[PDB]
Amino acid sequence: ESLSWMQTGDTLALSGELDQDVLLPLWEMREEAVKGITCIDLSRVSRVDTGGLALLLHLIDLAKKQGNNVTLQGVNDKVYTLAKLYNLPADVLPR
Amino acid sequence: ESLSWMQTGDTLALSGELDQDVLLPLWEMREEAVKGITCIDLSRVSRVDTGGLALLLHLIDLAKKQGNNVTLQGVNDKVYTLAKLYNLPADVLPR
Amino acid sequence: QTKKNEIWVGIFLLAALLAALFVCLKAA
Amino acid sequence: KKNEIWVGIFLLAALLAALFVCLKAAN
Amino acid sequence: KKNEIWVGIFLLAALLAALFVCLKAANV
Amino acid sequence: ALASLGHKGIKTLRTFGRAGLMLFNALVGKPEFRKHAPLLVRQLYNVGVLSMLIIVVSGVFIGMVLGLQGYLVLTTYSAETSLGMLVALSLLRELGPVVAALLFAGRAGSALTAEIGLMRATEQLSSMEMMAVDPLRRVISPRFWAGVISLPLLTVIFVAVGIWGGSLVGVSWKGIDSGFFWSAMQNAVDWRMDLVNCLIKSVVFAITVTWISLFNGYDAIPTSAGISRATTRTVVHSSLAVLGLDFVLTALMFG
Amino acid sequence: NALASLGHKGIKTLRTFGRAGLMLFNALVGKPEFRKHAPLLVRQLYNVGVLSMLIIVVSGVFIGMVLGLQGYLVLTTYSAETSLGMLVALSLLRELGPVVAALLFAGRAGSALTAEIGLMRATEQLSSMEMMAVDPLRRVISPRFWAGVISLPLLTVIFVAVGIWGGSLVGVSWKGIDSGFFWSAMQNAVDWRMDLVNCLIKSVVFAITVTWISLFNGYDAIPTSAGISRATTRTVVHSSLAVLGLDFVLTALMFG
Amino acid sequence: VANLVDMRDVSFTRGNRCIFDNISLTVPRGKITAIMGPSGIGKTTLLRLIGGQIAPDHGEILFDGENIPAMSRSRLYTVRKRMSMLFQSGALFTDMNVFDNVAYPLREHTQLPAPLLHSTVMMKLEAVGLRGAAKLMPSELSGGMARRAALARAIALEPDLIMFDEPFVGQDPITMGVLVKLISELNSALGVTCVVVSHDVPEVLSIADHAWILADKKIVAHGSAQALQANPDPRVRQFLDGIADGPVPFRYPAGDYHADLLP
Amino acid sequence: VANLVDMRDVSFTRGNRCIFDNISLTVPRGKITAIMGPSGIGKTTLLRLIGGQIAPDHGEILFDGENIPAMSRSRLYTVRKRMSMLFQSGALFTDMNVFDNVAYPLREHTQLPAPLLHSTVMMKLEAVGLRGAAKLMPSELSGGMARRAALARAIALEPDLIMFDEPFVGQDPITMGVLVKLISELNSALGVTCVVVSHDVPEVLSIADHAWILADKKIVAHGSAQALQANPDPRVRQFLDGIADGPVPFRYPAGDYHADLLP
Repeated sequence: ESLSWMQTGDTLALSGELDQDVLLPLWEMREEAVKGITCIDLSRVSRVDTGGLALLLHLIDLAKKQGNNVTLQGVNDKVYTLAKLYNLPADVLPR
Repeated sequence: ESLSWMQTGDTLALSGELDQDVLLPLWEMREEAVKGITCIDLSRVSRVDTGGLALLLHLIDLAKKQGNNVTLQGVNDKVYTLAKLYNLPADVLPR
Repeated sequence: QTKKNEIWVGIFLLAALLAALFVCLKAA
Repeated sequence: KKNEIWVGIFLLAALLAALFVCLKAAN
Repeated sequence: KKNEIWVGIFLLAALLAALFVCLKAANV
Repeated sequence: ALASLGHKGIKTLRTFGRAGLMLFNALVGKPEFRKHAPLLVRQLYNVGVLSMLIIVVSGVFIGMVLGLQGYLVLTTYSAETSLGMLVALSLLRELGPVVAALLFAGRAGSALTAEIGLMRATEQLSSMEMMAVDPLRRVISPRFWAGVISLPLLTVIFVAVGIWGGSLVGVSWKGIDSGFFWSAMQNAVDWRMDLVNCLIKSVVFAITVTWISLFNGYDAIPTSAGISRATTRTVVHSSLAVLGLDFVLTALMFG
Repeated sequence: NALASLGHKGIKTLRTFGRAGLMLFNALVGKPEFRKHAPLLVRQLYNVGVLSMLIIVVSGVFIGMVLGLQGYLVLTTYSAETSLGMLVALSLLRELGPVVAALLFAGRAGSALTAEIGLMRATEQLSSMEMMAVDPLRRVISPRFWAGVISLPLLTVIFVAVGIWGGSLVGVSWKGIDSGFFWSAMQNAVDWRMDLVNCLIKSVVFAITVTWISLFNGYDAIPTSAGISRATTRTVVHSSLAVLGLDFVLTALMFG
Repeated sequence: VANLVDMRDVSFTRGNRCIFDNISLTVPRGKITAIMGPSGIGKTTLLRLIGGQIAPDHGEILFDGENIPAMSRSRLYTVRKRMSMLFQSGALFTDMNVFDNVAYPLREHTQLPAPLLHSTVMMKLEAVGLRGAAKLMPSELSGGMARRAALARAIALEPDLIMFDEPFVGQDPITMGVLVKLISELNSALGVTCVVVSHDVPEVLSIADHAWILADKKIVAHGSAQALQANPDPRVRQFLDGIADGPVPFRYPAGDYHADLLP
Repeated sequence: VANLVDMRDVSFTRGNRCIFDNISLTVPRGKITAIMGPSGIGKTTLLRLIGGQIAPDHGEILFDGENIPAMSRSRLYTVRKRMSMLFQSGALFTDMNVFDNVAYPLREHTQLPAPLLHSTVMMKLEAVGLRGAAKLMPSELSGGMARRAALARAIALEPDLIMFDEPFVGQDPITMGVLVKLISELNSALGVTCVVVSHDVPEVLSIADHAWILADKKIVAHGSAQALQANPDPRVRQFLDGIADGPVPFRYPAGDYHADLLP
């Protein structure tokens, strides 16, 4: 029941769960939280519901709008099956 | 397209078809047409619809109310299957 | 459930007649 | 139907009393 | 369709003509 | 503006045409009334008898309100003995027929539309057509004649009850002399022509109200939402038609 | 037979009154009552008020005309035809205005609300709203109730101010009364604050009663399509009876 | 003739929406003839066309060799004593009990004495199986008992074409079995010609002798039950097995995804 | 706990009619659980009991170990964010398009920024398959698309118990297949716990993991799909195959025959 991001250079890393209650603390300052990164870590994230996927897609889009092509890392396979349920193309959510 | 009954002693015999248009000429005088009979012939009857079965049941009942137990004769098997559709007991329509 | 309708329509017509008589007798 | 009939008779008596109270106005 | 429209025009014409002869019998 | 205004105009003309066609096809017939008595009696029960309590209870109250508002005006000119004339004329001329028509459109003018729309929803009209029974002659004309026969009677009841309510207020409560009230009322205004005019405008209101009701119930979209849009339309259009026809008939029959 | 039937009907009427009271009470107790409810109340003012405006305007015109005719014919026998404006204005501001506005509002908008809520209850929209923790009494009953209460007095004001103009059309323009006498006689002599305030008071009472009866009958109807059409008629009937009864009571209280 | 009803190039459109586009089907005499298809396609209008309640735009509807839309009104009302619809809502008259509903056609068209009429109505109510409910109002009936009473009414005048209108829609397997047994044994005993317009394939194809799968405003395939349970066509096979995705798009036409996802 | 919903000796009667008489069923967590039975038995009340909309007369309804009828109103409204019904009529709000209907629970309970909310609603509408109809009013929708949009709405707040209320009733096999695929893949991906109260046996038993056949006001049998397709009991077997005549009388209770035939 906590969300805390700590980018180590160009590798943003999220922590704790990720759902509708804690989306705001990261969405308020999404830009500086995504500036100059190429690897969005998710290994330290336990649960990702639909709102978490929406935030992840918006972060990936905001990073793609800065040139650096984004690569995800440590993504739980539950996120992958829950995203394939929504039929997300490989363009918006790079596997 | 005609109904004409001619009882030969105690054996009533019907003729022609038997349906809703020609039920009245026999129902008007059902009593004298059934008085003192024990065998209702039907071999000279081509088609018998539901109204014909109703008239036959009422005639058999009126004859049973005079003692003489009624026996049908020359009954077309189509009458029998169309009566078994309506699930008529052997009490009212003696086979 | 039909003699009910008959007697009620009769009562309604009788009430209409009594009303018409009341008016036409307080009319002249 | 006992309490129902009692309530009905009480309502009839109350309606009669209301008619009598309206009769306290005039006639 | 055409017959319905024609009956409608005729009925509206008859209604407005009745109302017109009425109002001409009303003002004067 | 003109893009949709002409479409609306032709749609309204087609609606009037459908209404006229329904009426003409439901009224022409010689064997109409006989063998239909068990239908017309039931319809007189549904339309008339069930719509009698509202008429009586509203006539009492309108008579009382007329009595109060006429006494408070006539007591200034020492003419409170003409309260009977005032109440009787205001009921026999405008209030009686118009209010009876409005309450009839409310209670029995919407019930007919709802009933016929529901009969069209469960496909009872099509099922009646499938067995060679013309519905316009079997289900429309009994209701039409029930309404036409039943409104001018509810109007007479409404009048003869409002007059009595005005008598309650004026004679009993306020204290006017009953002799002056009734005698003043009967000789001065209750001529045959006032009653005849009341009945004439009541019959016209009956015709228009029951026609609008039957048509809106017969032309409604069968869905359970199109029926409720037809009951409200029935009430609205019938109130508007009643008031307009009332103004016209007043301008005709009273100079 | 009478004792059992009368007792059962009395108990059923007591139960209906209790359920209506509970519905209104639970619908009219809340903190966010008017904030965050602006679009709801605006849409409900449109469905109840604006759509029920053409009938009110036209009926006002026609009743003003009928009053003008039937007042001219009465006053012309005493040469008091110049008091026709006073007569029309007072008859509208006292009885015809509020009562007829309430009757037409219960017919047009009092039945639409009942039908709409009954249909909302038939399609299980109210149960589907309760199932997502959104109190329907606070979401669909309160906006419609406040829309009706806010929208009937305005319709009554429009109805009056239009019937007065219709009476002027009949008396001044057609019958030929002096316009100056008409207006001046009417304005100076009788339209004081008390005549108006009473019109608004009885209009607000009629609003409360009509919209409450309509909402309750729409909220208590049997969900079937034959229970809705049976609740619309009950709405119209009960609303007309309540309007006329409360009108008699309010007249007896405020005038004599 | 062997084709009791014989449509030929009939096309019907309401508004601007082409409901039927040049369809033509033949109903053999004495055999059940299903007309299946997707729901919402308006396949119940196909019965109102045979009933003459609405007229088509082209084509002809030959009933026993007699073109129906060209007939007059009296001739139509005379022919309609041979047809009988069965609407899915029963279409029972709510102001009279089941007995009066069943007796309405007899009491209207035939001159039968009251005892004979009562006996006939009781016989038919027993044939369907609702004789015990001969005094219940239509409101007190269930959803399947209403259709059974309406079927008892439909066989009153001894017709020769009973056009069923989705009789199995929304009912447990018990009532479906009861209805399919009734339809089968009525087609067997009375020799009537049924036309079952439904979309409950596993139950409808249990009786039908020549089905007509109707999709895409026209007729896609037709044949016996076996000739349909083995027809290798994408649309027909999808409709028959209930395959979710196929020639009918499982996904509503949407278009792009990124613009809707990231506006 | 493994039983998400756990009824125990619950009995509910309206009027004087005993609807349920001492029934007790357990809904496992993460698995579909059908509740079948004859139509008109009122088996949809079994869902309103779990939803707390109506209170039973005896017994207890344990939701995740918490007795529901004993809870307060605020606690009930807090728990109801975990359940989600799906009424057979869709129950869509007719005064707003599909997008607003799906966004209503999100826009009501969660504080999501407008872009995130739009993205989430579009994702869910794509999951169901109605993303192309995100602008249509509920009246412009078909009969199955309405239920699909209502299902998209039911999964908005990420619940853990979706109580379906006869989703397959009266629909062609195409829409039945679409709905059963959606239900199966939602139970698979999201891990929600479905409770399908229906009476369309051949489609319901295709997904259900532990069915509960409910007849005669009580529970007659229960088990897996195989344990029901092989249970030798007259009532259960009649209901499963759709046998017309059996322990449920095909003929309405009538009595004598001669007195009705010859009065």
